[PDB]
Amino acid sequence: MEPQEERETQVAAWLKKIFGDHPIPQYEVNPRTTEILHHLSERNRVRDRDVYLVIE
Amino acid sequence: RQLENLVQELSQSNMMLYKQLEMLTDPSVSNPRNTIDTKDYSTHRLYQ
Repeated sequence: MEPQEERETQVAAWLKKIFGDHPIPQYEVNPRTTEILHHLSERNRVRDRDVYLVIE
Repeated sequence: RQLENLVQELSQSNMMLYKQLEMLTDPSVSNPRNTIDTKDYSTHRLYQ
């Protein structure tokens, strides 16, 4: 069970991975916003790894 | 010298019959068919 601190840490690590040169707007610090994007990032890494495998 | 000529010819025959054996005994495929080969990385990506 990843706590909200580790959740927000992985969100912060994922923000610079996704945006990169794009600016990062600020989010309201609540468990809902932190919770929803975690599953999106978790499946995005999976599908991007799979598509890496398909491309190679 | 006359015997040495036939010695050279028979040695030539022996080497040209030596050179044919290794071509028919090459383990290119190295049950391998049942398992997934690590060289066949397409199947590995499929499993991953």
